[PDB]
Amino acid sequence: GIVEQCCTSICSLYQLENYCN
Amino acid sequence: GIVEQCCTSICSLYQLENYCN
Amino acid sequence: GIVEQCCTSICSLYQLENYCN
Amino acid sequence: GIVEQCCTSICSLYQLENYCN
Amino acid sequence: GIVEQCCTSICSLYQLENYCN
Amino acid sequence: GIVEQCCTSICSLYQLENYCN
Amino acid sequence: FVNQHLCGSHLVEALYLVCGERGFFYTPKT
Amino acid sequence: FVNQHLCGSHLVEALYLVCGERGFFYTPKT
Amino acid sequence: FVNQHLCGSHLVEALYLVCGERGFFYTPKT
Amino acid sequence: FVNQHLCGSHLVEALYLVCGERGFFYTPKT
Amino acid sequence: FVNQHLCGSHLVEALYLVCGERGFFYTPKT
Amino acid sequence: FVNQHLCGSHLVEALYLVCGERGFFYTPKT
Repeated sequence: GIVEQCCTSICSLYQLENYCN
Repeated sequence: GIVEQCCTSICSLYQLENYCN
Repeated sequence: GIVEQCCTSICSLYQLENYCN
Repeated sequence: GIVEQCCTSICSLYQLENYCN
Repeated sequence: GIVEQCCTSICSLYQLENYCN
Repeated sequence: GIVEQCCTSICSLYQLENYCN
Repeated sequence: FVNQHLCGSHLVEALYLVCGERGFFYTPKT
Repeated sequence: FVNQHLCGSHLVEALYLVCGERGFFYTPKT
Repeated sequence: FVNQHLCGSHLVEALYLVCGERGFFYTPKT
Repeated sequence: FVNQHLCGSHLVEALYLVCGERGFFYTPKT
Repeated sequence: FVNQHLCGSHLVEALYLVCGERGFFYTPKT
Repeated sequence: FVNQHLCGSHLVEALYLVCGERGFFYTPKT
């Protein structure tokens, strides 16, 4: 979901925003 | 809420559970 | 001993206590 | 310079870019 | 002992060796 | 250069000095 | 003021450690 | 298997850094 | 081989967190 | 005085995170 | 009071880094 | 591929620790 997605090839700043609150 | 509460005197393990999902 | 044991599948809280002082 | 500036009130993303290479 | 000594003015490399095993 | 060299077998203290400023 | 944005980085380490596999909502905007 | 519980500790550092003051929900239980 | 010297850095974070005020002996030389 | 040598450790985490692949020069000797 | 339980997390990083493979006893209960 | 952007975060901790007050240039774009 978020870990497997960012702990595989590093998520981009715009990708991390989707998880922001 | 959680930061000011744990970044002041360290929260206890049982206190951190309240924030668990 | 402790690293190879916890850096392979993460040790449990009760397992980390054995190393506590 | 960069530490006293970001370790006092947190620098903004655009401020950290100035130090990027 | 070691925390109050290194978390006050940073211990030197030779000072940290005293705590090495 | 420095990452692939130290993130493969850990660089030694004398090796890290070469990158010091 | 920097302590919050800095110590909060370690609070999460203990949070997901205590939660283990469970997740946790971290909101520093108190 | 340990990489998740370990790298996830750094993912949060960037999360609340990008969010700044906003909060974020971190759920490693995928 | 680097994982040990790197993940071990997070193992201690949980160790002294679980121990709270108690201390702990960390010996990576297995 | 210890805050600098300690918080600076997290400043770099955000630096190379914002820079992504680009590098950055970190000089704490202000 | 939180600085100890937080900065101590970085003291260990330097400890096992200077010790390399050797171990070290960390006791924050001064 | 994530190990670089993650372990590099600890390499800097040792770098400015060995350098002490001196600075250091960190460029992961090898």
